[PDB]
Amino acid sequence: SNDPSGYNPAKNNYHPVEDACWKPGQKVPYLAVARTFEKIEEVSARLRMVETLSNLLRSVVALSPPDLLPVLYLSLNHLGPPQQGLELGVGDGVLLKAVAQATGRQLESVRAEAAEKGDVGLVAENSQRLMLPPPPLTASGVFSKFRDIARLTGSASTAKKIDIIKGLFVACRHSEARFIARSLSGRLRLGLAEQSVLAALSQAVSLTPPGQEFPPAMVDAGKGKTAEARKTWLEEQGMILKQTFCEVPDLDRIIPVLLEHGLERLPEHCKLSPGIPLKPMLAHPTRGISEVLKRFEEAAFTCEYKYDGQRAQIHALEGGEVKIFSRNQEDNTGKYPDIISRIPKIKLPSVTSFILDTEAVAWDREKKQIQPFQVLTTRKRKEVDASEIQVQVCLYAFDLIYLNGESLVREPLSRRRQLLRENFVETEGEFVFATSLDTKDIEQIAEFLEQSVKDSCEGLMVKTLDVDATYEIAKRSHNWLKLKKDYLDGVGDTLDLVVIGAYLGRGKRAGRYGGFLLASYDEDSEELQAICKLGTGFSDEELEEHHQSLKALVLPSPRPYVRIDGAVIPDHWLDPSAVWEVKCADLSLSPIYPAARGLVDSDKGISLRFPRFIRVREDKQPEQATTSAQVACLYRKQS
DNA sequence: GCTGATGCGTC
DNA sequence: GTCGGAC
DNA sequence: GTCCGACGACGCATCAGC
Ligand SMILES: *OP(=O)(O)OC[C@H]1O[C@@H](n2cnc3c(N)ncnc32)[C@H](O)[C@@H]1O
Ligand SMILES: [Mg+2]
Repeated sequence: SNDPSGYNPAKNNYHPVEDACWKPGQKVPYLAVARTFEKIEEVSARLRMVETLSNLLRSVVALSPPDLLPVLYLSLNHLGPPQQGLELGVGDGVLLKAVAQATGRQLESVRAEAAEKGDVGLVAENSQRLMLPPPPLTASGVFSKFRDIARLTGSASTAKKIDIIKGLFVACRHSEARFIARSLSGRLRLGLAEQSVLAALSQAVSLTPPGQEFPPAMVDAGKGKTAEARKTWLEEQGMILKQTFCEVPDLDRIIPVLLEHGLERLPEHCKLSPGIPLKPMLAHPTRGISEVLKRFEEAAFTCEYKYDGQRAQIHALEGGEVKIFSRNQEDNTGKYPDIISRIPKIKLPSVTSFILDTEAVAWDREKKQIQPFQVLTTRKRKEVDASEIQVQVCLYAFDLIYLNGESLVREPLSRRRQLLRENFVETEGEFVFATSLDTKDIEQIAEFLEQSVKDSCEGLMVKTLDVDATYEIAKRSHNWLKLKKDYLDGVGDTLDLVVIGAYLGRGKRAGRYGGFLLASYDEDSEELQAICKLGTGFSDEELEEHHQSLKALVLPSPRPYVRIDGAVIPDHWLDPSAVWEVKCADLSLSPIYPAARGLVDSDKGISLRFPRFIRVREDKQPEQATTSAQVACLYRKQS
């Protein structure tokens, strides 16, 4: 067969057998994957990306089915099922050390180029071999080497990781090192992620079904259909995969089934079950009540307090075992021994199994009061012993996904909410149903929004009760709406802050500034104090304007009246002059930023939660910026 | 062991 | 988490 | 709307230099 360096999964009339660059039953070469990533990287149309990846996957299914699973994980840049918690434990620092060693270059040269180009991969492949090349990299080989890195732990493990990473680079050719480096830095940058990979996979197994005797008699099913019939058929097949995956987002479970039994029978084998994390329902932001009403204008809906904690998806298995997962399917069971011990107390005796959607919120037992998110994050994370817990939590339950052996994902929220209230028991400061309001009246919603904040919440979640009110993520992942005071114009906490530094952009921001350092004005000491960084809220056009206008203000050394304490040192110091209007959701007590240090806390300054750029204040000099005393005042009225 | 840095998670 | 670009 | 990847604060757990 042809050399993988000429593989072209973007060609017209791609034939899964004739246009593959490996022989049947052979390991998929990693360069075939890298070539597919190149062709994905080169386009902006996502559906073209899907087709290109689909072509590779069709060849994998037709020629080397054992390599489908590693190829898929490589395309997602995942190490495996998220609940198993494999982590590379490799930062850009370590990665740049491996690159500098492999390329025979000095480290600072490598670091400077990586900062300039905003991509470690561009440094790895653009940099006299006394040794003949090692065996070519394979898709399954590379994937297992990533997992080897992830399993290395303990003192001296970074040295062993560098050894593995160097061995990969020495074996790379053409564009492989580019995507090895990008995978290790956690920034594959394809423009193609989970939904595109699902679409490519369902299309692949539909056009080129697995399990065929080789050579496969059916390599492009549905070519003879009308465009509309073909499109409808692929959507239906796509929905089978998506709905299975949202209930069982674990390719270790789905792929063996898919290859052995096929896509049509997949839902019979992979089913939602307690102990298997599933995808949570998400929410779209809204600009105000009017947008909520428009989006739900044909459906009765309920409003619920949006509690400020961490999502906890609680699984009670038949027999008594309890599992708790985060919103990203991480295993949090070892984090909440206290919650596990109180499960028997939240449910009626008749409840044998369930899956609950809850928010875990820090709770002050002496004051009987919700505590801020920053208190909740001080809980320990791994293998916590119940007696050691110092920050108690209260569960605010808002949905019920599974009850007594029966999935409720296809039931309307009216029924799910009714079953939650009927089968579970509230205990103040331990397990409580989310406060809710059923109405369409603007004024009642506005007052309820105001009350939620008074009762220590972020705002409101809005959910339809009967129309399109299911828990089917595959039909719409953002089926709920969120309404926060800081989404409203002319409302929320707005600050005028001084730009004192800029950071070189990465990825989509390469070649300009991707972020900025902002500061408030400390009247008392006559100093500007870093308060937060800022990297969102500007259009691409606005960001070009900033790059041009700020370029003229770059300083070699920091000004003596600018204090940053623990903040990341800017790549470019800027003459303090530009004043920007900046919005945030809350002010936080910061362990690094000096703004307003000593005005609220002896040792801590203040930063901004969810800061975003709004507009330039061309009418403002730096002396007219928000003062540090004003920052302290804003923080204090948060209560 | 001591110290500071930092990867990855939560939002 | 927020946000804007591509479709 | 959907999908994606730029970017934010911040804290536990754990890394290396010494
Ligand atoms: O900001 P966001 O899109 O992540 O908001 C969604 C998150 O909000 C939390 N939350 C708190 N209270 C609720 C209720 N009542 N219903 C749904 N979600 C709620 C969740 O943790 C969710 O991830
Ligand atoms: Mg993880």
